[PDB]
Amino acid sequence: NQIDLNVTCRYAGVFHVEKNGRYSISRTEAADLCQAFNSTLPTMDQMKLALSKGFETCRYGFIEGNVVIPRIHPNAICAANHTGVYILVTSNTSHYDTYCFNASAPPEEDCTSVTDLPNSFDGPVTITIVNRDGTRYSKKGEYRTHQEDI
Ligand SMILES: CC(=O)Nc1cccc(F)c1C(=O)O
Repeated sequence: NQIDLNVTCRYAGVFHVEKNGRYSISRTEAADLCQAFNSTLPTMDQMKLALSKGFETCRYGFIEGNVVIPRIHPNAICAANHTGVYILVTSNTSHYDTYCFNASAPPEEDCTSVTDLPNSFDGPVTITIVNRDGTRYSKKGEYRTHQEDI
């Protein structure tokens, strides 16, 4: 019973979380997952400010109200060469990665590693936070409050 959570740098408190190396998070799960990091789904304004500080990914993830990819450099295989906060318009499917916003994070680029999952609750899952530099933090618990996400 294991969950891998790959996390990024935080940019103005915003970060990306990919679960189990594939698009696998529902919108309900995403809010619960961010809550475990004492975070919330970013607003579009928080995500735009993160982008301006250097945040970009090549993965769709939830924010409040939409599924987006923040892009700085045009790349043909990331949001069809678009820049800015690219908003997913048409998709058949519901599972993506998520973005989270931690208001207590530093104001600009924070590329230190994540070393805690501070607000997960008691549970049976071994949750491992995987940083881009490979460093890991694991803890037994749960963060999913909706049974349909389990
Ligand atoms: C203060 C701070 O940087 N908090 C965090 C940001 C992102 C993810 C996290 F788990 C945390 C934390 O509080 O450990």
